[PDB]
Amino acid sequence: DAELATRAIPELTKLLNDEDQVVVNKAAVMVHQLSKKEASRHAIMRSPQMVSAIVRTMQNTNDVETARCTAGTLHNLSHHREGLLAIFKSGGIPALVKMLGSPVDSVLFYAITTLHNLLLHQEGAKMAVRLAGGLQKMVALLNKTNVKFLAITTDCLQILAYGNQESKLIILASGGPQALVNIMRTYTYEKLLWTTSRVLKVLSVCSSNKPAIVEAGGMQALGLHLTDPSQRLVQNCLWTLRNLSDAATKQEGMEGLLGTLVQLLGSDDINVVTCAAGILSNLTCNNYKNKMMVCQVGGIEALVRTVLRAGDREDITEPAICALRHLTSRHQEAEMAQNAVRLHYGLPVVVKLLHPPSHWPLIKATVGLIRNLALCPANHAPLREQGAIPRLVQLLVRAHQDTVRMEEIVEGCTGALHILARDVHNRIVIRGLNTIPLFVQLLYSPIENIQRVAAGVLCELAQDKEAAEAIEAEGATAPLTELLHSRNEGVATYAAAVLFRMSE
Ligand SMILES: O=S(=O)(Nc1cccc(-c2ccccn2)c1)c1ccc(Br)cc1
Repeated sequence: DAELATRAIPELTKLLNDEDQVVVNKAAVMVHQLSKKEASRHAIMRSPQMVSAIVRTMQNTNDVETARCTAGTLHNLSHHREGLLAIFKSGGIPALVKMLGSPVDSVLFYAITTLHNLLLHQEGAKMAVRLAGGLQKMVALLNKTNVKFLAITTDCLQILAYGNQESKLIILASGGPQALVNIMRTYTYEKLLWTTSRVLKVLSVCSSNKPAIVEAGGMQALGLHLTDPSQRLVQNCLWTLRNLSDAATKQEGMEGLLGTLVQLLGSDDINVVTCAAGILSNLTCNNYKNKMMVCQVGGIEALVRTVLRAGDREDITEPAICALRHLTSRHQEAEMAQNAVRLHYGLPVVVKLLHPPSHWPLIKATVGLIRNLALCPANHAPLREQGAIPRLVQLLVRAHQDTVRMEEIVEGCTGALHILARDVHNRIVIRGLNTIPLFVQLLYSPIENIQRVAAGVLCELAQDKEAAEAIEAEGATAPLTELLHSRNEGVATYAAAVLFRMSE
């Protein structure tokens, strides 16, 4: 069987080396229609004699029936690791990519099939096509229409992406993302969407290029398939949107995407809820154009319940607590969003997350959220009767006695007593825990924003009579008097307003 070509092989090599571009064309066809034999393709393989001659004849031809059979051999040889090694050694890779510069898809399919098999098999072939300029062509090859073609070209761009930060920018340089997301908002085929998603997912793991797909509409197109029945896909369409969320904060025309996300917060896979609660956190950090869209679709309802699903788990807790904070500061439906937390029974599950086993970053967002919630004074009465002002004042000491920075809490944990002191009974509860020496201690901090919220909870506290008969001791009727000269002005204002309500 195979003992035939094992000696007839060197014959066909010589006739390939000939000059006449007809005694080499149809001669190479003889090699192909023999490669259809798993017994004798082994013989073409085992001896890498013409393995160069096939490669060499490919990039030195002008007839199309040549390349139809020429590269087809290279395909029909990728079926075993034995052959792959020969194709790399024979310099085929910086030549197989030249066939990507053809319109005849019969050549292109046979070509990109080999390049796919090499990457997901042949070691040491990544550095190859990276340098044969194929990163350009593979992108520019995303004009064709044969679903399975673009489903392979996108995958060959995945391996050539997960690795070097430099291989991506070629994709960022020539159409790339704007031609990529086109494959996501025009094609029904499922496998191609998943293959394309891993590309867009990999491209989104460095802030250097994240603001490129977003301007290309990547958030919009990726929002189309969030509901797609292929669950093995949506988990890629989500991790991408979580990384991208640092760019669409200042982007418009993206509304309905949120509406499909706020719904997913009550789904089966706890994975999706986690990434979904994160997608809404960074899509809200400083932008009251998305916020109002989240509220009028029941965002607060969807989040309090989601905060209540887990509780002890913190992968869910942070991006939802840190979300509700964004939906409770500087926007139109502010007061309503501060109300809606209470009506939907939020106050408990919020103050509960102050207590352990919760760790520091969640406690940051929670403390900031309680400052936010206290703006509608209806929220004061429960927080007082919820066991909150204590665990605030202790957390402050936990972050104080040793002075993310604990000082970032000392500010927010005091600045939440300032929006809490605007209620009458809470000023007694603060006064009751015998804390006035600590707020006075804070003023001496020569930092900055800590100066403000310190005097803030004192300025609110001193409106009553007995605070003058208390803060005037301990050592305040002088350090504030040597603070009015502060460069910061809201810091000076507060540092003075205390000094007033003390004389009479
Ligand atoms: O608790 S944070 O959200 N930390 C934190 C940690 C990692 C990332 C970010 C972040 C990334 C992108 C966009 C907004 N945020 C914030 C925070 C908030 C305010 C201040 Br002042 C300091 C830290």
